[PDB]
Amino acid sequence: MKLAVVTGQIVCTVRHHGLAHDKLLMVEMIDPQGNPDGQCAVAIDNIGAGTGEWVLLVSGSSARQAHKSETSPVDLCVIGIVDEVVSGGQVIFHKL
Amino acid sequence: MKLAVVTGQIVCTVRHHGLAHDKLLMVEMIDPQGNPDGQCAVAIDNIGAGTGEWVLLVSGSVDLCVIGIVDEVVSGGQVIFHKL
Amino acid sequence: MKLAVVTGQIVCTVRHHGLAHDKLLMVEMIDPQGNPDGQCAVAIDNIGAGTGEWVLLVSGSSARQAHKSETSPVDLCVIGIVDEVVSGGQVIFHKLE
Amino acid sequence: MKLAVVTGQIVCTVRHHGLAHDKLLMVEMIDPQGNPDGQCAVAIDNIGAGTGEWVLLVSGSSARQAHKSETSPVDLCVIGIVDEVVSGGQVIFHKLE
Amino acid sequence: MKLAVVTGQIVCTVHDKLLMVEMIDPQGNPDGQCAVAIDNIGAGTGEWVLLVSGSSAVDLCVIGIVDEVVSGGQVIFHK
Amino acid sequence: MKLAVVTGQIVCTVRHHGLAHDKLLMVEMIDPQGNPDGQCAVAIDNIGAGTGEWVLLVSGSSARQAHKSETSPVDLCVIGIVDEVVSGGQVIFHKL
Repeated sequence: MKLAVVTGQIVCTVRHHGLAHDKLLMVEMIDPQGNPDGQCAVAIDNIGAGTGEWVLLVSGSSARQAHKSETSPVDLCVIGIVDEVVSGGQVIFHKL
Repeated sequence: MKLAVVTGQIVCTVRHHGLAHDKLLMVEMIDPQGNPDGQCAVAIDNIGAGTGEWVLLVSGSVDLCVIGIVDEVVSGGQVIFHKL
Repeated sequence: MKLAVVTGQIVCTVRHHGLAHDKLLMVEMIDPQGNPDGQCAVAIDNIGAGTGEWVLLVSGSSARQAHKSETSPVDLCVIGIVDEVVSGGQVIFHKLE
Repeated sequence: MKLAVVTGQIVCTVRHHGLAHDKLLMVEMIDPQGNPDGQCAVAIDNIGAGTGEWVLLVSGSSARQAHKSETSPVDLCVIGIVDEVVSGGQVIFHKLE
Repeated sequence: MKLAVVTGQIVCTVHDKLLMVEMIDPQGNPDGQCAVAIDNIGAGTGEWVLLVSGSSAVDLCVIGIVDEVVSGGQVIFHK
Repeated sequence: MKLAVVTGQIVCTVRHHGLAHDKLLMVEMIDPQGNPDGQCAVAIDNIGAGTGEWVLLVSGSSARQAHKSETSPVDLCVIGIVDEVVSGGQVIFHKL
């Protein structure tokens, strides 16, 4: 389970049918201080995550299930949309 | 397993139903000396661990999961940690 | 998943059966700058991806499932042909130019 | 498996029921020559490893089996107390120490 | 998956054999990294092979013998 | 499967029953060239390998099966003793 931000989206008209019509998002991992580093990958989305919002990514089989089932052709899937993050009793990130 | 301190939280109202009511926690690992190092991470919690508390982490599944809350730790004959 | 470019292909007349007759493509990863890295690998393709095309790759267990089942002898599979990539609010890649 | 020495204990009043009344042990790994590695961790115990003793540890899914079965959430279990170690024709450790 | 060249064999009498292989870079030359790989296809020494990781049914497993490889519209290898 | 060298032996009088009565030996991961990877560990052995001999190890859930059954508390199991290692007709290693 890792936190990251949505930096964009990929469009693949010809793609694996097991993908249905869910969106393909460009994601970038976030460091402990709430800042985008370099780790960039593509994750499937079905909860309606937009560009600029922070999310929770899952990988491996945990991703396939979190997507649709054990058939899902994915290794990285967004399982949540972060509303906010708190550290030293001080909110570092809020969804505005 | 591994020891960690709860540095923060992550609120997710919208999330996969398979996550249930478990909370998402920002944790920081503890070196064998009893001091939070720098390797941070996200852990899943369904026990109810507060901020500043010490917990026990295990790799499950969603990779880090809290299976206990730490009351105290004893190392080479010394008490390096004890819950207030 | 991760983006990559098709730099070529591989031919194996003698190969594991779980691969069927699918094509074996040479692929090089793409960094966030829209530039191909030096990271290269071979992926199984049954979508019809050609050389020069940008593709989305899945790996590990999910790669097997994407190709067929848990018996598929692969750890990299093309699950889509890329038309455009938008990142940071700007278009970094498009089928045209 | 891996060798390691017990450097202490951990007490958890609120813990996963799977752990049961088992002891939580703080352990440091040992190199192939006797010196305690830098790597460290916590492992569950069911045999009765005391502080300072050398133990053998199992990790992953096997640790679960070792503890009880695939019902427990442990990833590091003690499967034996080291009576003696002999590496390269030399005794680098003996319980009677 | 990844390209490699068979450079040895491991025997264990104490069917499926173990091969000694060396990885190939995207250029066509072995990078120098040597590893073990299970082979049930029947690959011999000197033959280029296709290796797949996490091959259960352990780590490295042969799944194809290579006849040819094309990169930038250039044949870099041919049986 | 990984190659290793038996660099020693461990004795555990008070051990886990599942471990049967098999010997516990020290092994150091090496490449098919003899070069050690620096990684060392202890594996279970029901075959009959001795100090100095090269062996083929198996880890993970496979180790349990290779040992006796699923109820086996092991993660590293020796499956064979290398009789020799050739390379273009040259014997890099030969069993005594």
